[PDB]
Amino acid sequence: PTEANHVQRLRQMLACPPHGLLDRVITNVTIIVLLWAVVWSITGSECLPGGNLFGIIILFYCAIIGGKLLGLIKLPTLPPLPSLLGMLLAGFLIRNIPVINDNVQIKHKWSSSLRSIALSIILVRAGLGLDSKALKKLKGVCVRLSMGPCIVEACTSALLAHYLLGLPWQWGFILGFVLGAVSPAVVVPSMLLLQGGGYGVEKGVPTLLMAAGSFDDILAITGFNTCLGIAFSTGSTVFNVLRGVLEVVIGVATGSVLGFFIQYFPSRDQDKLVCKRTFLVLGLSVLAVFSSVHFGFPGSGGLCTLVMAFLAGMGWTSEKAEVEKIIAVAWDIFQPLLFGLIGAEVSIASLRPETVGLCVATVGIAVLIRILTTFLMVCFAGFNLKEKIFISFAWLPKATVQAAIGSVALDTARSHGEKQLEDYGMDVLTVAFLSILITAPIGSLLIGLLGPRLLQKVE
Amino acid sequence: PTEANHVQRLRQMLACPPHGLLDRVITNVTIIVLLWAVVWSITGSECLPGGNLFGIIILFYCAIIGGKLLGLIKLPTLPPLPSLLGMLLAGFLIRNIPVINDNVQIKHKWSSSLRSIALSIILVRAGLGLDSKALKKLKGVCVRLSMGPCIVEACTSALLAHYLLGLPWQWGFILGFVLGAVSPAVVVPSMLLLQGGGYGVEKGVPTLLMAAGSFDDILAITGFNTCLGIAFSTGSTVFNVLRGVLEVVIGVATGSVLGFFIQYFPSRDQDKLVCKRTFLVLGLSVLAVFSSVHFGFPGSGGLCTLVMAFLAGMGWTSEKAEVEKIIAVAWDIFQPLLFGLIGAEVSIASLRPETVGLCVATVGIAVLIRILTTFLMVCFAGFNLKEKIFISFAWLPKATVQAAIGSVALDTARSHGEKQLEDYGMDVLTVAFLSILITAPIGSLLIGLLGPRLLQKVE
Repeated sequence: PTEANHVQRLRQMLACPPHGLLDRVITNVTIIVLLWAVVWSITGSECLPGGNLFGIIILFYCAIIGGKLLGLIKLPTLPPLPSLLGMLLAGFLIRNIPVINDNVQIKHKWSSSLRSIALSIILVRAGLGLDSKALKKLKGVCVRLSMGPCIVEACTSALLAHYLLGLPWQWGFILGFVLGAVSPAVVVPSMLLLQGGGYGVEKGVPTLLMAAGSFDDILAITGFNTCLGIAFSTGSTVFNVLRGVLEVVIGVATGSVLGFFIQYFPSRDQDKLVCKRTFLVLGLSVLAVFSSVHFGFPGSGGLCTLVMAFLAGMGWTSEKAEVEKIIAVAWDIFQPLLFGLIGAEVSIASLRPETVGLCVATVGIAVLIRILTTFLMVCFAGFNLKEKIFISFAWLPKATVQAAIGSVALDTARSHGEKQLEDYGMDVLTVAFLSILITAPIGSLLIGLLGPRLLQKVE
Repeated sequence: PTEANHVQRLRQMLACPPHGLLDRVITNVTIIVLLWAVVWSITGSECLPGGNLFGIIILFYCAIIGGKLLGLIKLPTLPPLPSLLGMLLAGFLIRNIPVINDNVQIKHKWSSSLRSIALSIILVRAGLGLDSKALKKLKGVCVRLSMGPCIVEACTSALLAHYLLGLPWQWGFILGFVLGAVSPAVVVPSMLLLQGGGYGVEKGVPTLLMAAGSFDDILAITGFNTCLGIAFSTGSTVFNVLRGVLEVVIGVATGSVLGFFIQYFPSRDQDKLVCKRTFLVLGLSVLAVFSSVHFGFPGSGGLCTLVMAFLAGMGWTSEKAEVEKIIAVAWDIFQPLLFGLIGAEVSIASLRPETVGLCVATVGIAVLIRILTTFLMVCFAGFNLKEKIFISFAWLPKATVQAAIGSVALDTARSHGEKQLEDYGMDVLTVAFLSILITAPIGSLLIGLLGPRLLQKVE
């Protein structure tokens, strides 16, 4: 009834022409199709509703749109909104409807490469912003944060489904590994926003927190190697452990020599010194990533990337506050494409329409297991209940590696021809896709308010 | 003998360490392989001495290197050097040695697309720098400059080889068209350097000169359509003329509507207004180019591109002096790749090792025919002998379209199966490749000195 009067009042408010912002938004929504038509003239049907690049660009577009609408018109009366949830939900819903997803068939290799490169930006962003002084005294503490809660959560889920879903004693380790991971891609943004809030950085807290997600994935994939070699009987399991350990040692060793120069002698009076260094370190990051992938040790890339980024940042300490701006303005566009690619994977009906409410428990309890074990990791270090519960709230998000190696177990079961392992694989695919959908974004939603609640800020 | 003492003296001069510039050059020569390794990890052997992208990047590298060495250590005691000559000679010499060119097999489609996009930058650079006041009174004069000398040069070569090499009366038009073209890609740089010299711009001369190379190529290709339809008996020749005329009318018509907005209401208080507008107009340029290519009217692209670039520039008149900087810093890298691509086409022995010194005359005389006909185009307009001979020296360079449609006649003769037309095609391929190798760069070499010699500059 009153909606008509409200619309008339809005039309009257727009009668005083806000032609400025209107023209801005019109130009924004009008520019879009430029590169679409460009690459269409380049390749033809590749940019049509039957083409790969068309699907890629429309995925990116619906991803950048879906994120803003999630926090555009409403707020659940206290907080703002986690746009990244909508950014990933876009690709998810595109995947859900196949009768229209049949125009978004993205090249699997290319899509995976995009997913693997998108994380490098958040990696280098984390590496530069680090501070060594506060961490140097807390090294072992952060190691405990990075190791404890995930391993205990993993074995918790392993034994939970060992009892309920019947995992053998030598195979539930796979469920452990697929549960053990971290997604700093959403964490680092929250850490930087709270750094802008100046709350935790009074102890450097946010920089210390996001620096922890380094080796948990490597332990998960090392265990994955050896557990495939044992249960899946794939090759030498002791050599699988060797493979998983060597990818740690090389990733921590080879990353140092880059800082030996870029921290010391990237000569100062170079014209585009910062403008060079930026894409230089991005190239070195993706180089480490994909060279290690080619070698078969993808975990080694992030380690060398992070240590190199921190090393140069220590040398760039003056100018590192300027290279960050280019990385920031670039990083805006690589979030939603990554989130949509992770979302555009599978649908619920293919996993199971039933037994959903009776199988989620093995991960649902593990979520809680991680929380207070994070609290326990701080044995004697000084943090009050507010600080410790804030730390506990931080280590929760896990979305990235669950998508990275989720269905690979079922794929391996198919490739090797093991029907019992194939039912195992459909189940682990189920639990893997469950371990992504809500974990990270609902965990990062709270940070923007728990910062003010538990941390302190200068006047 | 004294070379040893000279080297010892140079070593003594370097004993006082110039470590700054040395480190700069070391970093420069060291950075190179970054993207090579990146795209190698992306595609593998595509970045090896058997891959396409490898050949592309090494072409670009030898092109950027060969240009600087051409003017690095010596000067022919008066002038500086035309780097672009070396930039193109690099690709030429890579093409010449096949036993090593067999690692540089570039995708023909991709290479042609690069050659076609590289010109768009010089196009938009020409469009923005134009001034309408001086040209508005000289419109017909510039039309005469653009039409007269090339047509007379074309029919000159046509009848020359009609007599000497035996061209029929209805077929030498092909030789005319392949002789009638222009290469502003080298001209506009000279015009902008002399504008910086402030010599001709006291009458706006350099801006007026480079604006002439617009329609000569279109007339050449229209005649090409109808002459193929007549001599090569390919389709309706009257419809070939219709095709050649419609590509003029649409290219001059459709380019206006873009300026109707971008000259008037790309709202001022947009954040990246210039940073947007730049790649916006680049996209519109390449869009016109390749959409017209898809339609089959490639000449229409440059027209819409140029009129749109000038229109917005008129509106950007204040800020157009700022968008130019991004286009300038970008244009540095697209020159040498284009020049190498044009160079990497064919070798002399495949055309003819003999009859060279007895067949060049038909174009060698035509070179001179163009010169004084350019002088004659200025019927009554006021320009002294120095100004008129400067104008005559300007219209000379022709390198682009000769490479664009040179061998296409021989290819057509092969496709249609006409052996007499195939010998015709090897001969026109010969004369086409002759009409590129020295024409433009030796013609632009002189401008940097003829400016001071014939033009005037403020104190």
